[PDB]
Amino acid sequence: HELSVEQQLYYKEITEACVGSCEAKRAEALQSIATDPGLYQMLPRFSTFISEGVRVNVVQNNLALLIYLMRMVKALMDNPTLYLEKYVHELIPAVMTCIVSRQLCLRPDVDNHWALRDFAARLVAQICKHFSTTTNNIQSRITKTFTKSWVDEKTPWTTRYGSIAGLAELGHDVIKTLILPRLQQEGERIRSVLDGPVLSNIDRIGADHVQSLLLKHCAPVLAKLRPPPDNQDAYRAEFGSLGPLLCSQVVKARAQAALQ
Amino acid sequence: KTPTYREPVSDYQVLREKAASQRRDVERALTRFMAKTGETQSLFKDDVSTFPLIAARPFTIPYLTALLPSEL
Amino acid sequence: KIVAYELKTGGVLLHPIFNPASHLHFSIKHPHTLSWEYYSMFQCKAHLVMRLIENRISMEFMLQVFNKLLSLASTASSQKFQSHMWSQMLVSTSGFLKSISNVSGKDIQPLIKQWVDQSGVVKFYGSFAFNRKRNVLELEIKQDYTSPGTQKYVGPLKVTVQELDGSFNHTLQIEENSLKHDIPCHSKSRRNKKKKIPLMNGEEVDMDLSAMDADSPLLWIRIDPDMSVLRKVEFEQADFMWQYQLRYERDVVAQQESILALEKFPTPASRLALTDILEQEQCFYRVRMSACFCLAKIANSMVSTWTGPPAMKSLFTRMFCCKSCPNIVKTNNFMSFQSYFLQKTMPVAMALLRDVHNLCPKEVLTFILDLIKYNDNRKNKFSDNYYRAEMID
Repeated sequence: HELSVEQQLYYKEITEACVGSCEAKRAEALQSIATDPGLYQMLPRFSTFISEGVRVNVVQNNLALLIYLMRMVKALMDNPTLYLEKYVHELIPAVMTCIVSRQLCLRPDVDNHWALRDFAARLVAQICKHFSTTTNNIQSRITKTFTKSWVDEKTPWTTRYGSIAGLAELGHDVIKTLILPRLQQEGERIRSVLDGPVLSNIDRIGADHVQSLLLKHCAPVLAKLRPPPDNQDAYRAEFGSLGPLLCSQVVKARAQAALQ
Repeated sequence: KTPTYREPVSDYQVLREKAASQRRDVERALTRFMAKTGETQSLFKDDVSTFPLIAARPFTIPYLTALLPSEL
Repeated sequence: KIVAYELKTGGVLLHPIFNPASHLHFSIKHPHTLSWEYYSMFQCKAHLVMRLIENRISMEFMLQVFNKLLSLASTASSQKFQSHMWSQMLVSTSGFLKSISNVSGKDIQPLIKQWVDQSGVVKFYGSFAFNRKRNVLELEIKQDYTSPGTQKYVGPLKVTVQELDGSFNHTLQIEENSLKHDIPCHSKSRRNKKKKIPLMNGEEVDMDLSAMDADSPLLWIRIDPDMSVLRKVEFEQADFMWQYQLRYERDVVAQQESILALEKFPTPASRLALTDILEQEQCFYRVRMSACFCLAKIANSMVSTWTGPPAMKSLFTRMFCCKSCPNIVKTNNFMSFQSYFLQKTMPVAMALLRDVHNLCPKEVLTFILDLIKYNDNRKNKFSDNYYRAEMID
């Protein structure tokens, strides 16, 4: 029940290597976590450490330590020997907190909370690809939280960015049946982009980040369920920009076919 | 509606094997991590991947780390 | 140690007279010119010669000598006179011998002349023959006195013969021209009836007399058992006499010398003798630790004859492993201090096993590696550093 001194020392060295003194010891610690055979009996300690550390972001909005904890989770997932089925109920809300929380930064304007968003969204798509079973209902319960965070108004542009990022990393049919009904919401976004009374606020960078993610992920969905011509699909689309992105996506698909 | 439980492994042989192999694996992982993130020696020429040795560092007072017990 | 050093280089001379020792490359006139090995062997020989003086003049008289020296020194230590009386705190050889002669009435001047002033040890080569007609035991003891470290012994010599009627001591007078010593032997009526054979102490045991000769009653012979001279003995017994001396003797130096002499007889009866010594608690533990290495040497010499598993492995699993799992060692409990020493010395001797190809077998190496893997020390009150260090050895 209490870790032996060997694994107590291993736990201490591995956790203090992922706090940020140098990068090389961090990379060797993550390559230890990902590729060791006997790290069970230390999995509950790592899950507690990660979940409490993501909770400690509310007292200190440290983006860097959250990126380090998300790379710790991503290293824990790549271990073939240890099975995270009994401890996934702790790691799911930690990655969810890294996705849909609103202040991920200390200085909101310059910190790229945006990457800890798409990295943790890719992480939660992997955590509900490997572990979702019909007894679990992991993926349906993750889509429902993302959906009622996205459809509901009053949500900040950061948490809407996180919701759209996770929903769009889940797959193609999810963005068919969740993202595409609310494409008219882009008009409500472009209400505050092409014409804002306050330009120097922080809503504009988050809004056009949301816009760029939306049209990047909805370009292959428009390439899947439309004609090959796409003459004025952009005009038929909202703001006429999503349609230009869809034309660019069709061009990219043609280039990929030529490469094949 | 009578409940069932999971199969319990109360065997002394496999419990000794599990505790032994987990202790050996965690001490191997610890020593390879500490030899990779520090100064290293090698019995063979340019041998860091296989059998890495943590390099010998001198102490300023060696009797304190030798004679003193650490678990008490 | 001292007979090895004195036969190696010259000899240690306690009490020289001022060179007195010219066989060695330094001068013994001052302590700061002595070699360090000579200083160590000097202290070693001094305390063995004092044990010899206790053997001639009994231990209570010896402690009375020491108390007389201390009492003269402590009456001297309280005076204020500047050395009129402070030199009674300094001992000499003549004062020590005079105090010995005061308390006992015997002087030790032959023993002092032989073992102090003369710088040599003695070498004894013994061989016996039993005369069945006259029922006597004809010993033949010859000395090598022409080696560089040796000297000639002319005193008396004790010999202890264990026959079927018991253990009898005999004193032999070994003059320069002496070679054959006829001592008398007793009956063999404890082979007619099964009775117990009485030992050196008051006890008696059941012995398996199937290996003994039918015509001789004598079970073993020991030349100078009490180590009453500074000697190196080379006795030529028969192998069954060495096995009886290993099993049923009540002296640890005789069990050690029988272990040392059983390496020349690799017969399976000697393997049975050493294995019965190894299994036996109420044997002194340093005899069993020697029997491990002797059993390893004998096992190496009788390859292509050895029947079952390697030596001491089944015995290790019988003594120190679990009853339900033979290849899993028991968790470490080092509270007995004799099976701890035997447990940490048995794989070290077991690793000296060799196959017909001169390579250590993969059954003993795998056994040692499983001893290393399944080692659990979270339960004893003692540390594991010496046992793990012996595992690396």
